[PDB]
Amino acid sequence: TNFIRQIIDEDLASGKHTTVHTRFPPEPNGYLHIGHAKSICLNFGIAQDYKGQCNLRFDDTNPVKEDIEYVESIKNDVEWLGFHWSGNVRYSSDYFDQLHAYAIELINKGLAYVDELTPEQIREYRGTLTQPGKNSPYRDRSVEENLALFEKMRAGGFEEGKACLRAKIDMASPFIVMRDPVLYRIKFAEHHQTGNKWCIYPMYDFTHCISDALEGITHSLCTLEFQDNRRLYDWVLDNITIPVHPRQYEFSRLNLEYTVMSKRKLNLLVTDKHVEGWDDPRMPTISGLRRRGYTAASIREFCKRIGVTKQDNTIEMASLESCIREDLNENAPRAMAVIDPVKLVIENYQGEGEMVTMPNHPNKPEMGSRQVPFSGEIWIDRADFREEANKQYKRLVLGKEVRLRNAYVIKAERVEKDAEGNITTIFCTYDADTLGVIHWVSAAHALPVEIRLYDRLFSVPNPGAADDFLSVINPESLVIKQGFAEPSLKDAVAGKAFQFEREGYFCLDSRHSTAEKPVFNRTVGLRDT
RNA sequence: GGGGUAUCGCCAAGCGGUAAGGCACCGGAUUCUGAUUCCGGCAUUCCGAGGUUCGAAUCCUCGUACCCCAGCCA
Ligand SMILES: Nc1ncnc2c1ncn2[C@@H]1O[C@H](COP(=O)(O)O)[C@@H](O)[C@H]1O
Repeated sequence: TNFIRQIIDEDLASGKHTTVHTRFPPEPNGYLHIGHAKSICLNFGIAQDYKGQCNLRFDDTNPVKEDIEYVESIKNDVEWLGFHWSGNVRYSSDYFDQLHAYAIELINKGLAYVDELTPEQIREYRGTLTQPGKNSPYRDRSVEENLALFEKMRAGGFEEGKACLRAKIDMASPFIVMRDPVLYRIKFAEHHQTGNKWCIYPMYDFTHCISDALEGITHSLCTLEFQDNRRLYDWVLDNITIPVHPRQYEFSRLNLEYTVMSKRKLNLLVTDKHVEGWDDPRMPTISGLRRRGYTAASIREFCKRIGVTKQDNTIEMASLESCIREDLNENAPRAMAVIDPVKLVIENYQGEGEMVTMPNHPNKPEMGSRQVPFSGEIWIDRADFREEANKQYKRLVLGKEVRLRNAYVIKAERVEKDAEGNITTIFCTYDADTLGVIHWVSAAHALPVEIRLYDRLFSVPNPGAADDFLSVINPESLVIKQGFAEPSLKDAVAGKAFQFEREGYFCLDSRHSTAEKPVFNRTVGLRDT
């Protein structure tokens, strides 16, 4: 439970409401991101818990920043997280003729006027946080003139910025938002839904409360910066003929450590090509987290864990990662792949290679097993051989024996070095009856797999508070390796997370993989203690 | 000037009757993955100071810190 649900239980109990109707209203100017997923879980989760409804409304009031590419991706990510909206997809532009009719009501009541103060001047007249504002010389025009001027606006007779419609409230209110907030501005820009029917567009504050009213939203939930704005929400609805009055409630937004959530900044990363695009596995977008190998059930668990409060907060990645780890430890079929490979040849090996049965899940027999090829020339990962090492080290030192995963206890006998003191092969004996572990891949039957080792995109915990967050990108955000994997990984479907034993959970990247050359993204690494 | 918020390293419950829970961290058991599982350890004290009470993180002062607002953006 959280404060919002306690409000909703009060409301039901008092008979204030009989059904709850919430809504998620993303503006289509970018891809959704883990912050948004907190709002999706909240809004759609309350709806299904209370057997209520939840609407998806595209808050498309600003044409010059929005594009149709984002409306289809947003529907796509909302469904992928596992949620569905009530009825049809709604759009603020559905209400464009309705909002205009309401603007005329406000004009006819003398509670709104066409102002002609330039964009610079309205700021000059607005006052400051300590000094009250002052009235526009245009504030007292006749209802009759305001109607005449607003239709001249609607019919594009005024240039952009040369006129706007404003609410007539109080230029000395301590709420800066109530100092005659603009209701309409002129934008000669094609809107991705209404084409060029309109060249006056409504501002967010006017649109938002009338839309919620029209859809019968019982509780508009949004983030803490809209607390002052609630005053204009209630003022608009108290001054127009509307039969209902939704209440707005605010919870704090999500801040994840080591990433930037503003869509203006994410957009710059994509635009200036510092990431592949919105769904790059380093992006904190929902589609990026999907390509990285996250599961919609892991993000719903994240939502569950981070709480819903009024407290400002920054969650450590350790929480996000904890969630995906728990999911994938349960559900990921195990496999073997070597990321940095050095050859290990068993000289004692008699034969052309056998087959060992490997479990698909070490603690869950139910997930079955597979036959993996064993051989004399295997591949091992570099860090698993040390020529000299102290007792803590339980991998292959040149003096002792290690078990190969699900195969033989081998015993280190002789290294062969590359001229630059590097080593090139290790020579070992194997005990024929032996069934400190290391993973391995039969060189003979190995599949070449590209591996993308992903790391946090930024090197500072709060890259947003930096004078230029771009200069604080982590250059090792992605390091591409070429390794080898057991041939069963030939049947990996994109978006099925494997646990590469003693490395991390990895998933195929449909965007780069092909046949013969797969590309595996590392979702997350194992808890290296 | 106005609107908000203070409980563990990060998050969070608590609604006058004696500080939950999760992540991270530190042990120690068990493991053919330095993983997983188990077991245990994690806030005499709740931003500070003062007052009410039998009893205060909860109530009442009076401070202090931080967040948010001056887009014709949302
Ligand atoms: N970081 C965030 N954490 C939680 N909710 C958010 C966050 N960013 C945006 N939202 C919510 O997402 C919805 C649409 O936001 P927007 O994408 O700015 O139009 C609103 O409910 C916002 O309050």
